[PDB]
Amino acid sequence: GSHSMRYFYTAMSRPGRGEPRFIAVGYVDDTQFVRFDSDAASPRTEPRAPWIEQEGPEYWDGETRNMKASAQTYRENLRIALRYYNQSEAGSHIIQRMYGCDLGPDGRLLRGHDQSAYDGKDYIALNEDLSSWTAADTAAQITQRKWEAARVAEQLRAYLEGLCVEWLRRYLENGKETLQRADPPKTHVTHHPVSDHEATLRCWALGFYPAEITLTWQRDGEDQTQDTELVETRPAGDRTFQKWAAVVVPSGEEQRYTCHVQHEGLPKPLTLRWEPS
Amino acid sequence: VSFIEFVGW
Amino acid sequence: IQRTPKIQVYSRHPAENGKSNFLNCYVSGFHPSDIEVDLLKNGERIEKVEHSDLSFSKDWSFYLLYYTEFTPTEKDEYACRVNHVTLSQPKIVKWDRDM
Repeated sequence: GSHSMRYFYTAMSRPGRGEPRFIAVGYVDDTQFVRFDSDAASPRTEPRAPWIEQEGPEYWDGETRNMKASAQTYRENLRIALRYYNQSEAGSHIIQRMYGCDLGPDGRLLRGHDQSAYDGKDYIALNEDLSSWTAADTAAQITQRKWEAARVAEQLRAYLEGLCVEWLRRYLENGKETLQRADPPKTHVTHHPVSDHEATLRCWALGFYPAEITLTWQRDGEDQTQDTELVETRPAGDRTFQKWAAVVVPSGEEQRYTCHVQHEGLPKPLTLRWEPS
Repeated sequence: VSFIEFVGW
Repeated sequence: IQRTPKIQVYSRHPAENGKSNFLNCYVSGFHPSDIEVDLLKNGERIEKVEHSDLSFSKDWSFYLLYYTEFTPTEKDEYACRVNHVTLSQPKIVKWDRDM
């Protein structure tokens, strides 16, 4: 199937409590594989998946050095952002960054990404052409002009089409037993009376990987989107995910309702119903 | 492997 | 400019009294990132609680998983208590084995 690699950075200022904290995490698909935390007793890029542990000391030392440099860059960026927004040095602010590459089932670059935010709002994004920028406001336009003058997009393009894809392919091979294995959902429907004339039907999907899934209820074959309570997909802690979808139905009409499950690990979509037995 | 920063905001 | 956390409290595996399991409190959708999360057993803070590394969703909101090993019983009550700048008081969500 398709695969992606993403790095996520969070830089958080905290005046009076030291320099801004910098946390970086890396993911392949829904599997985290590295972390770095400037607040750690000894900050280092550290493995978070078994298949990355085989990388040598040059990998770990170099990623640690690079993440330390990135932390310094983002501390500077926090100071710059204060200037661009006319903000005081007393408040706490957050810069976030996400970047990486998507491969199609073929294995070639499908597209690249590099997006930044300030205080939870879009700030600047590399366009899909990997050559131009979209700035969210007049401050980000200052950054855009600077990055155009410095030809930053060309370096990002080179990284996203080269090293990003090459390393993602390496990880997918080294982690193939997990990264290239889809675990289908284990599914079932529960029934919980609400009153003498209504009952909740809850369709459960458990133990699935990757996280992407579709759970829907139909009544008489029509989607019940506006009447379905759908919880956010949530991590189980063993790499897998969980989700449920629930509808409240008139007692005696339960068999008119069907739950439909789509997941990459299923050869065909599942249809299930409440089974009183 | 992570991107090497070279420019600020 | 701030977003309050969503909270789900649940177990890693279907609960079976007397069988070891993991209690999870998943907090998501929040901004800024500072957040306090405790897992409670019968109202008391559980000491051995771990959490995932800070990450965020496509809309920039943060998410964290807090978790601890536990053995559910018929009588013991579990809950997650969350504090965040968006809350005027800590929010307690009880564990419901069917949710």
